[PDB]
Amino acid sequence: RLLKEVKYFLLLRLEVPTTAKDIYTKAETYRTQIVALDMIVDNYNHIK
Amino acid sequence: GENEEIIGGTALEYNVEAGPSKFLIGTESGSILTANKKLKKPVEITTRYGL
Repeated sequence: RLLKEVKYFLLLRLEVPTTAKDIYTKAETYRTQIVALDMIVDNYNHIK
Repeated sequence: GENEEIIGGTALEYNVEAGPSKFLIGTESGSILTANKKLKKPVEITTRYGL
């Protein structure tokens, strides 16, 4: 919800959070890594 | 220009009489864009209804 919150603040401009930029730049990398991670995670479950 | 912000496509409209050329797309910011698909350049965003 924080990751989504940062994007809508940039859209309205007004103001922005302090040191939450670093979380939002990598944000995209987390959303590839979480999916990528998932991939394996699932397989483990249905493997167990 | 240079300012490129990615804004969520909230609504899409498509009709026979308009044809397979035009796709009328609404956004989160409030604007409405039009994407004419081409066999030439993979896609083009022609008109900007309410910039």
